[PDB]
Amino acid sequence: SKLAAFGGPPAVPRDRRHVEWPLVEDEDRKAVIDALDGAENPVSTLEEQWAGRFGFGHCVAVSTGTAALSLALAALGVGPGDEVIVPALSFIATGLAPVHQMAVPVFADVDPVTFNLDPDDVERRITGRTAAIIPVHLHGAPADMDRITAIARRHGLAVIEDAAQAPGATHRGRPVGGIGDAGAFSLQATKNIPTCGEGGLLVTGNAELAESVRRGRQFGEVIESGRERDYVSYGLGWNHKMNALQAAFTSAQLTRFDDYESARQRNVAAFLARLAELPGLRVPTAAPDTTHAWHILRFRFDPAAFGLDGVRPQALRSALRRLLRAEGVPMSQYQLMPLPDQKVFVDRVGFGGGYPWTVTGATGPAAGEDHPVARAVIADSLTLQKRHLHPESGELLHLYADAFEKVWANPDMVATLAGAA
Amino acid sequence: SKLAAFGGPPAVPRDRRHVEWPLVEDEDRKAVIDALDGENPVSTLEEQWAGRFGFGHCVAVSTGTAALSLALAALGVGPGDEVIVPALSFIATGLAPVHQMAVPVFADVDPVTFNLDPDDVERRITGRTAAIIPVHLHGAPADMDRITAIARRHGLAVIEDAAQAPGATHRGRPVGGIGDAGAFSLQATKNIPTCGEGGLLVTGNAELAESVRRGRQFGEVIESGRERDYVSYGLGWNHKMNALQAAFTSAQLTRFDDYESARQRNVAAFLARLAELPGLRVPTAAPDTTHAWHILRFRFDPAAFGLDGVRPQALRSALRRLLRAEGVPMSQYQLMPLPDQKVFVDRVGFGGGYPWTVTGATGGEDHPVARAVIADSLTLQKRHLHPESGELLHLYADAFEKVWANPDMVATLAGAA
Repeated sequence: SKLAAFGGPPAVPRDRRHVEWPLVEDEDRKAVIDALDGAENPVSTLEEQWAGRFGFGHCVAVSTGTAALSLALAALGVGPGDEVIVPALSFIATGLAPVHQMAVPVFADVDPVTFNLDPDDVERRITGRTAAIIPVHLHGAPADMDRITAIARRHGLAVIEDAAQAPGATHRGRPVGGIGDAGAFSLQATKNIPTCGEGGLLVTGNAELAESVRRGRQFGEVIESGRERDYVSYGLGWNHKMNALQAAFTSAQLTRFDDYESARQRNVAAFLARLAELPGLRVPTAAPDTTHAWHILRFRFDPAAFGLDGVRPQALRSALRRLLRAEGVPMSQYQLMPLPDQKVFVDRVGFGGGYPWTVTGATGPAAGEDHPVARAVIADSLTLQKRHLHPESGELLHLYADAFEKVWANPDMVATLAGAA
Repeated sequence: SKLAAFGGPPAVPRDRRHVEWPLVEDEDRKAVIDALDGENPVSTLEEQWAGRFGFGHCVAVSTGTAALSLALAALGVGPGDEVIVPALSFIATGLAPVHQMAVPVFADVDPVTFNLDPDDVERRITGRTAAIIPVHLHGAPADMDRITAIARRHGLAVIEDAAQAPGATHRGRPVGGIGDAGAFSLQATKNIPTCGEGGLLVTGNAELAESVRRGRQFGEVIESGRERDYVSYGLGWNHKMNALQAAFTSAQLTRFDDYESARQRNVAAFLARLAELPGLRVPTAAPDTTHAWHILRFRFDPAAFGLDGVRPQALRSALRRLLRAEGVPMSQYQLMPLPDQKVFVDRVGFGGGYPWTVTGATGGEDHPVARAVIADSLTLQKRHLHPESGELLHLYADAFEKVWANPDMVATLAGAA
């Protein structure tokens, strides 16, 4: 009954807080060992299975989601002198991928509710140098792909979807990743369809684009089923290969995806339904005609609902974080600043001597407007990560909802803590 | 007995030919499984590797290529800089500068050591040179006396590409630890393998290590203590090593010197037999070094077969054919010097000629020794790495001795259309 922050019993007991993700089964361990003793290519098997499951024409497995993005940019002819529009609220990889291919990232502000890049702001940041847009399906919510693709067609721009956080998500019934020229997925251990470590997938309907990525991931060489390696390279490449063990693991995970996905959708829906009744709590939503993957759950908190007029949203954010964490809900932030505030994008040194910015002459202060929506979202939001992804987390999320309802039953204390902070 | 190529029995029976590499034991399987379900394996490997080879710092990364590029970045090498690399090399050595937006400059190699010739390095230095990447190619330490002297005389950095030479020494010093930094590649094929991909960057300089540590993970500082705040302190990549691969390599490393002992005995006995054959040059460790024997490259003299004035490639092809018929998997390793590769000829790079655009290198055939070595050499890869391959290598020697007992037939093949 009484708040756990002040000695009371926690709404979530300590022995019920731990969640293993990834969820490793014996089938996963066997797949890994089989791949070890099978030194019949797990990587190409995963490529085929991913493409088959999600209806893509081509799938190229690579080291990371970041490499997928950078290799896609290269395949689409993006490089020195080119600008790539990316969201101001994002994982840093989306902003770095352009830099990795010696292009300049340009940051568009996001939507206050979807948290995805605002097509209207995208349009405002187009220049003669713009070559591509990387819409992110942030947190699992598909971006406004109708508007983004329309803008791209008008200005002759490439579109690469960053679907790292949105496997299984759909836009007008279409699998994310297959709407743009190419789509990038990340198979990191924290992801909705994980690998045991690092991995990435690049998908596309374009055979030439796929071949470019296939060569680029292996020093520009052509590696054939059972032909001797001649070390002949056909262009600039990297070592962006995916490990076979990690590929085999992900193939095993895919066999349970549909079941895990069903559980997540049900569990998250029931969780958000309870939190949505709490005043000044905005649960995350899928935009109309899309489905959310629920990789991360971001909640916005309105001070008005606690009669906290004229006090900073950050003060309420802190108060709620302290209270909810004490009850045993591991509420976090995800990104402390918009990407434009990150040192790499402020200093604009890059590889050295200001490159890639030196090419465009964008060494001085950042062109265009600030990003007030990204900043506002960060100011008043907390996130839940990981725990809700496990198919058996139903009871845990029930206890989380207990904790939220409990915190909201003490509005006077919230205001006191927020008033002090 | 008769040559297999003309109907005789192969010197190497087929049931003897296959060699498992990597050599996977139950301890390797357990290490991988323990990694799945779990002292982080990456951190553990870093400590273990630094400890074995006496390095001040070890930073595990995705690949040997990333180790090289991150090292360049840490040493302040980038746009407008040139990096001298060998003309005979795996392509990754030439690409690592490009990946950090610097220009690779190719120096010719020594005809015996196959390593970058300090005499030619000296010629290649310009006002833009910032670093040298000596390769310990095939497992032979480069001339580190002269490479380090050149570097220190000219104010250049040195990054060793030690991918092919783990455990080799130069003046009793483990390779990797002599330059400003050293890079290792972990692959299934390497002397100390991983089950997939991996890389290690070693250095004595703490700040250099920290730079690489940040650079491999988006410029972030990770810790056991604090929650991940996603604050980046500069330009980074995703060049993380996988924990499973790290655990596997840790297990391999504990057995490394046991395997070394067998490997070194086996190769020495093999080369001693071949060294007796006229016109066959066995590979050697240079003075004050040991050889890791990652790849065995042999050069063949046409004069020994009375083929004076005939293209060496003709002898190379005849020997390859006859030896493979005996069951010896003789190969080439690199068909051309790196400068001949399309990436380095075209100089398009990322696009618009970068990185060359910055150095002014937007504008003949060179590197004669690298070409000569490729023209008359064959290699053995993989099979000699296994500790149990002693008898196999003796079968290979039987094959070489058979071929060398039939010089007229070698000459006939070499001279034929």
